[PDB]
Amino acid sequence: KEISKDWNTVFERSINTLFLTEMVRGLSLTLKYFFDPKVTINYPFEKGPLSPRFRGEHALRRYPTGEERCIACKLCEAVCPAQAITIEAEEREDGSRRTTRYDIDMTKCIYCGFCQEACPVDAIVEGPNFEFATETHEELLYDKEKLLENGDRWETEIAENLRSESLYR
Amino acid sequence: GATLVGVDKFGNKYYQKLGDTQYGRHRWVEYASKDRYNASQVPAEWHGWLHFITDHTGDELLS
Amino acid sequence: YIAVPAEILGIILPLLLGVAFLVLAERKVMAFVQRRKGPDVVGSFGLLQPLADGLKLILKEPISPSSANFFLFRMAPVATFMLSLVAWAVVPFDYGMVLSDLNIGLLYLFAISSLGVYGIIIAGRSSNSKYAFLGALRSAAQMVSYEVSIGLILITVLICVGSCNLSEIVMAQKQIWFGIPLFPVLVMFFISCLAETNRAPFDLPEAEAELVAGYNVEYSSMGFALFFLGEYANMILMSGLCTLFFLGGWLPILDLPIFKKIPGSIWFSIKVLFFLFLYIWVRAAFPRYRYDQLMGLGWKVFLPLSLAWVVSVSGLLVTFQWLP
Amino acid sequence: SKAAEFVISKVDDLMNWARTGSIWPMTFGLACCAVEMMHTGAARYDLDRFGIIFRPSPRQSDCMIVAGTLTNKMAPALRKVYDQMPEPRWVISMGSCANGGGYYHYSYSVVRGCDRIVPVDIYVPGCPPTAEALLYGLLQLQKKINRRKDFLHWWNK
Amino acid sequence: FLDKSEVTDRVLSVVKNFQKVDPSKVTPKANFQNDLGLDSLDSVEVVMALEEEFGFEIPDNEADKIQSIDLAVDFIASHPQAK
Amino acid sequence: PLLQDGPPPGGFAPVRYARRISNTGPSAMAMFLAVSGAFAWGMYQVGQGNKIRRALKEEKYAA
Amino acid sequence: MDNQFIFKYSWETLPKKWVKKMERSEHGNRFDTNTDYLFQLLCFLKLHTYTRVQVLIDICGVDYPSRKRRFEVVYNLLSTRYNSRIRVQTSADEVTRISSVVSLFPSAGWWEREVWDMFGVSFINHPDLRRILTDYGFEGHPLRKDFPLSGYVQVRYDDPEKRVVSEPIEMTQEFRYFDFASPWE
Amino acid sequence: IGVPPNSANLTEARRRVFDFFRAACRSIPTIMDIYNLQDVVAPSQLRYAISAQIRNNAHITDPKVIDLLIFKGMEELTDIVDHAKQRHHIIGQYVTDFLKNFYTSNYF
Amino acid sequence: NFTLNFGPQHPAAHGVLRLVLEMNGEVVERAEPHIGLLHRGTEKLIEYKTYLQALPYFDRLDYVSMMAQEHAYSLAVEKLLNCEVPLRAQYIRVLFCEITRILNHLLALTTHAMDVGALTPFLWAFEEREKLLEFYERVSGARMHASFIRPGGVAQDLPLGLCRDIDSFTQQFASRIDELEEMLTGNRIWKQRLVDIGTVTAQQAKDWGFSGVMLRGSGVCWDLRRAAPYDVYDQLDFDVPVGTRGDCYDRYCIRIEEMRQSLRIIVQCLNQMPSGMIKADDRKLCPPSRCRMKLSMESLIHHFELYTEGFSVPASSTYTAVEAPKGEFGVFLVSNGSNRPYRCKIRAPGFAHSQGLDFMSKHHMLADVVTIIGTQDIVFGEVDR
Ligand SMILES: CCCCCCCCCCCCCCCCCCCC(=O)O[C@H](COC(=O)CCCCCCCCCCCCCC)COP(=O)(O)OCCN
Ligand SMILES: CCCCCCCCCCCC(=O)SCCNC(=O)CCNC(=O)[C@H](O)C(C)(C)COP(=O)(O)O
Ligand code: SF4
Ligand code: SF4
Ligand code: SF4
Repeated sequence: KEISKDWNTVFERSINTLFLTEMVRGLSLTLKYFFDPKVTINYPFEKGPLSPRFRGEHALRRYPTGEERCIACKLCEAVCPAQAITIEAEEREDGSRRTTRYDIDMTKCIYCGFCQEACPVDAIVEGPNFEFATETHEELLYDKEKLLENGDRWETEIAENLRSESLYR
Repeated sequence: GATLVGVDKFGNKYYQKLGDTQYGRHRWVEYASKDRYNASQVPAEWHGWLHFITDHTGDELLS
Repeated sequence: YIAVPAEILGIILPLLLGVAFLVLAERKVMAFVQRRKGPDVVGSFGLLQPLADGLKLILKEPISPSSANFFLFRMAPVATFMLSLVAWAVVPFDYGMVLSDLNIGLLYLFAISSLGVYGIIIAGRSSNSKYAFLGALRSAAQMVSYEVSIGLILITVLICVGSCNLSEIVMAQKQIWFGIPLFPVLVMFFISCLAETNRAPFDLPEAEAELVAGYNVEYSSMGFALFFLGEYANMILMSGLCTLFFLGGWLPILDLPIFKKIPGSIWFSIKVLFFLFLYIWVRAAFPRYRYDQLMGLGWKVFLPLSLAWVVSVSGLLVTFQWLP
Repeated sequence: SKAAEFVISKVDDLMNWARTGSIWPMTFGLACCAVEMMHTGAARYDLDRFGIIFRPSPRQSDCMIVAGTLTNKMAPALRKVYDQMPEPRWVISMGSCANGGGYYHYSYSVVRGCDRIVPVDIYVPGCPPTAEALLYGLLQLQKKINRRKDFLHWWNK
Repeated sequence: FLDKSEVTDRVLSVVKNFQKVDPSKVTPKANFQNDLGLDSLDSVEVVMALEEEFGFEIPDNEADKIQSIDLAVDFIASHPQAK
Repeated sequence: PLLQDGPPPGGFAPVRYARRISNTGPSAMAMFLAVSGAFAWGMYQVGQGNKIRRALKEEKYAA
Repeated sequence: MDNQFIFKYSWETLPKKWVKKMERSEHGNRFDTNTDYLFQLLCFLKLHTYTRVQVLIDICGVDYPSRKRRFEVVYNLLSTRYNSRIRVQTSADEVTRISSVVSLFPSAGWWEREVWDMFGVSFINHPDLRRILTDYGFEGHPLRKDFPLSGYVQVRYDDPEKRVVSEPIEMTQEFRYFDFASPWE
Repeated sequence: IGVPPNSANLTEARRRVFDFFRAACRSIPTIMDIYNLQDVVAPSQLRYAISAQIRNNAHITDPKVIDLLIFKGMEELTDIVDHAKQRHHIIGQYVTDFLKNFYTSNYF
Repeated sequence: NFTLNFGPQHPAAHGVLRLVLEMNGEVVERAEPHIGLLHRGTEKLIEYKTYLQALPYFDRLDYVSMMAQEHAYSLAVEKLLNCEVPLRAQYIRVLFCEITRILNHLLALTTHAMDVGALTPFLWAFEEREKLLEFYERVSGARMHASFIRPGGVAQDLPLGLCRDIDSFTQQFASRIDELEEMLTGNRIWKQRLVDIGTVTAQQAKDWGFSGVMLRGSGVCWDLRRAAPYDVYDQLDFDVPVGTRGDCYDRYCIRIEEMRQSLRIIVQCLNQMPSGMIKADDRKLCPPSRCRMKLSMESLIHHFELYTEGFSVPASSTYTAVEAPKGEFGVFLVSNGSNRPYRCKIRAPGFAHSQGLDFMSKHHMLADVVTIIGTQDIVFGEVDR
């Protein structure tokens, strides 16, 4: 028998449930945030914060001399959980072990970074780009020339990201 | 405009405002063009600065 | 006698554009309450957004098979829209800023509001669906139920002024608004107008009507939009009724003979937009209210209490000989 | 007919502006990409700023966002809902699972891409795509809508 | 009840569409699985056709009681629902 | 790298988690009195205004 | 109660014919019983005072395509009162029906339905036993070791008939199986 | 109701076969008028189709295999009864050579 | 009686929800959910991939508590491998599990409020949720599907400035919780839309396997991190809230209290976190440092042999369970002895909760079904594996 039978407290409760005190108290809280500064950002001009460890566009780095870092070790293809990386290799007449077909299906890719952390030569990385939005499906099948173009475009920033977090791991 | 931080070879200019304790309106871009600007014109050097990845301005990142 | 149609168009067209900008204000204010910006990209401050919405709605294929007698479905929007407009022909904006000067003009408003129930009923029935019609019927029952509270509160107001004429009601508020003494009555009238337009926490009837069905009926492209336009026009009308009755219709709020530059036509509009802001605030400050307890509330906390307020006002006025 | 060509150009520009400034996407999120697309509509990366508001029904929605894995049991429903949409009828394939297979891509009950059920116009890749990535994809869709001389094509035909 | 003529006609006419029967073999007394060489599935098929031309049904316990024309058509002629 | 992330010396500042209640607004019979007195005074004012309006109408009729 | 205490008491208290095989370890106490004594053993473990197993965690299933009893359904149980976890498992077959436990734990209905969906092990007197996970018209039981990973049928949209249709599978790129297993292991 | 336990002998298996076939027939008109098909196919030929499908597995000897086949039969029937199978799935599902194979492919 | 069906496309029903229910005109008599619309087929796919390649499947199961499932999988692998974990790794794993608990509780509460009709707390909770999604985006790459927790320790060390920012967030998170609670607990509409709805008794919850908040709502003080504390939880002090009568409102109050307890635990982990290595020195399931694989032959050999073959778990079979925010999340590994799992059944807490919808929605009204859906916090990634 839940009881609140007291002369003074019955008046106090019967007023709160009659003049909407709870409703007014929950109503005046929104008005506090009405005049407060907003938390949104205009996306095209202002970008949201990121991290040096961000996982975005795949890129194929190359040595400062100009020779590509990829040595067709095929660790990235073997570790890739989504099985998105396909590699074909042969020995050039220079005798160097290099790739001829290194294509990533970015529609199968899950952006996990397993491929990036499996390279023994830091050949492939995940750059900070996250703005693919291609209009065609087969444009999303990167084919070792898109990889190298991304590597050339983002090299000055991929190198900074790698050297900043090289102390980790 | 509290501060203007550098420019770009494409013409888009980069600004910066410093808050006190809460995030918001820290750094943004004024794109040079107007034909919908493709939302992607920041180069690699200035891409890290804009997204708070690195504290380097981007002109310093070129050197 | 050929001057009337100019006045009719001058009352109609600003109402439609005000409905559009009221939708924009709804979006913008709900955005600001939730620490957002809302439509900002289009236009300057989102001011061109309703125009883009209208041109987008027009430039779409109309889904109009109507799967029925082809007549009753196209007359319901017409009926609700004409009613929600004709209710505006009696509002005394400032002094001569009134289209019609009905010597009753209040029982007329009650009748027009009560007649605005058939539109949704025949919309639900004509829309051949086993749940859309039922939801429309529950909404009609809700409006019908809160009509009696609206009427009792109107009687409470009418006792003090002594005449039905709307212009005389504002004229009688030179001393005080009628909102200071009848503040509980003002709250009751606001809640009743809020619950009678399905524009409130008192909303669930139609909310579940789309959740369980998805409006898989004959949904015309913008023929359906006349219901939405009429509902928002009713919003504006019942926002203005509160500032006609309980607030000063056009009289200055708290004013010395100093701020006399401004006219009375904007003293009305500022209160109307304040009540509209309160509408949006209440919507984006409270959770929805179930229909099980909607009917019980509307029948057991408003009819007896409004009747008691009628009785108390009448008894107090009679005792001290304070009648008009 | 060069005198009218200005009129057709202005009409086309107005129509494209109307269709771009007000897009009402229909949320079809059914996996973890729906959470990211929900963050996109949240306070930070406001979609409502760009005139984008989600609709609960397909009968009044401009475009459709397919966000999440599309299994075999859901593909008929996706196609049926896509059929009940007006003429413009754009489709955005958010997330890696929606725009071709995904992390699974090898399953008895996974459709290898929503483009095998509905025609997709913009592919937004990522697992899951960032809210900025979805905003960039929607901006790309807006740019695609601008390249529509629909009145001019009707005139020339 | 029902006259023997109509029920006999209806039971000896529908029996001619089983892709194996012969006109010279069908008669008011020609056992299904013995005289006709009918299959058990074919037998339940025939009693099924007896209950398919009309809305009545023969219950489970009355299915394999009599797989012959004589008492089956007697049951048909003693069915109140049939006409 | 001998520079692991961790709390500063002396630990972090103490925090609250116990649902502080602001308890804002008028309490008890304050609102009831403020409403009843307003109602009585407003009714008296309404009676006075009705008397004034009656005088105005009767002088209009006397004209 | 202590894990070894459950071991000793249950082994002593239980009827001897019920438990064919039983195991004690840190991983978990296991009671491998026959296919027909499963219902009785579960009923005993549910109602006994010292061993009050009130909640059934899940009904698992493991396919061993190298033994006569190919499948093996595993019943994970939990005793909330005594804070213990017991595991009962039996052996099944492609055609052998195993008694259900929906009468004891009503939550087991969906797990039994999904076990039937994945492994094709029927359950006796199970109300409304039908496929729960795979789509409508599915052929084959996916979780068997026989079922190919990519399945047998595809799904696409065909324009001549305005509906979504099914075809035998045609993979654009085959699943590349990498054999990393090495000797000296 | 619940799943039947098993069949010890082949007589019970034949009884269950007959019961399943009878139930499938008593369910033949509802699937005729739920998929909106009246003149395209007469109800008669579906009976022959079901009979042929049942007679297909005539060489089965194990009662357990018969029981599980019959259970799959009820599962398919119940799936068809509900408005769950895709449109006209049932009608599509229920309806020398050496040189011919050689001219097409090596795998015949 | 008619039997209409659900399937709304707006995120009210969390999407991908098909509900065929029979009503008596106004009152529902039996609701039969039709799950399977999101059966990707993870259980069959796990068997085909190494113990490391299968970790990100566990991010995609319950995608509001991503690090909670990774915790269960890592604990299962460690229990099968008998691998010790350094204290720093345990502390950071506990910290991120508590962050997942906060995220999941916030999302559940505000989707439930959106279903009821309240709109404002949703946006406030997401502007809060971003401040932890960026914490996730800092330690690892992705904001949502962070493969941070590996079987050995964690993936990689915390950044230098993470602890200060986490403490700064926890300074005001309590006030933010109070602000959100101001509009719901005291509100009278919230009580009338939740009180006496979906009552479950403790015996009946035990019968239907309602481990989680749905169990503690019924008055059972059953917490998996108190009954069977796995990582460093004995050192941390926190209280387990228990409801008095469980009906859609004591569950909400319990979720509020669990958010506050998670905040307390996060503060304790921040204050008590030690320094040391993050990955075990076994080097059979942990890769060498990038500076060591390029200098030492053995380190490069180990890197090569574990990033392709992976570690081989000895042949056994275990069941592990952790207190996921939804409830008892259990992973049952059967190890063949090779480098690939033989069978990995996943005990999703949402399965039993969605099963128990039929009796919870008995003799209720239609508007008292969306509140039942919201109050149990079901996501169909885990329900349909
Ligand atoms: C400044 C200008 C502002 C202009 C606008 C006016 C202010 C509007 C503010 C509105 C803000 C709240 C809006 C919320 C809308 C939905 C709220 C409805 C909730 C509700 O109906 O509660 C009922 C009480 O309400 C009520 O009773 C309300 C009527 C108030 C009654 C009068 C209270 C004091 C009476 C003293 C009289 C003094 C004079 C005597 C001579 C009973 O709620 P319940 O369901 O819990 O009840 C259990 C019975 N089943
Ligand atoms: C729309 C339709 C819905 C349902 C569609 C279902 C379609 C497939 C139906 C199920 C298919 C099966 O195999 S399920 C039923 C499977 N059962 C058997 O095959 C029994 C083996 N045959 C025998 O026992 C005898 O030879 C017998 C032939 C019976 C009689 O011949 P006799 O008396 O001389 O002996
Ligand atoms: S792991 Fe790196 S170096 Fe080796 S094949 Fe892949 S991209 Fe080339
Ligand atoms: S990010 Fe993961 S899924 Fe994508 S290519 Fe690299 S390893 Fe493969
Ligand atoms: S793309 Fe990634 S996050 Fe999106 S639905 Fe597929 S697995 Fe989930």
